Amino acid sequence: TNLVKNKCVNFNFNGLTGTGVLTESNKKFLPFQQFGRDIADTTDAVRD
Amino acid sequence: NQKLIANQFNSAIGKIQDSLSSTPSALGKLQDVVNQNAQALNTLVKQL
Repeated sequence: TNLVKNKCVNFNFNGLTGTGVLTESNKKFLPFQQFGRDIADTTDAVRD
Repeated sequence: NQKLIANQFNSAIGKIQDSLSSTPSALGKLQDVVNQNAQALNTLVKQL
């Protein structure tokens, strides 16, 4: 389904389920990298 | 000895500023409180 940004949304990405606001990320993600995680297991950043 | 006492008092006050600045551990007591709280909170988050 079409990506939605700047609004609370329930998101299932490649079998990963979470509810959070989606915003564009200025993170310099390395190409090999697919997920960015905080101290907690929850995924801070995701690649489409 | 009013004049003498006044000079002594003024001199002592002047040193106070220098003392706190030079001694990094001067405010260690206050700093400890901050660290302990932060430390505890990090642990809680890590446990998740």
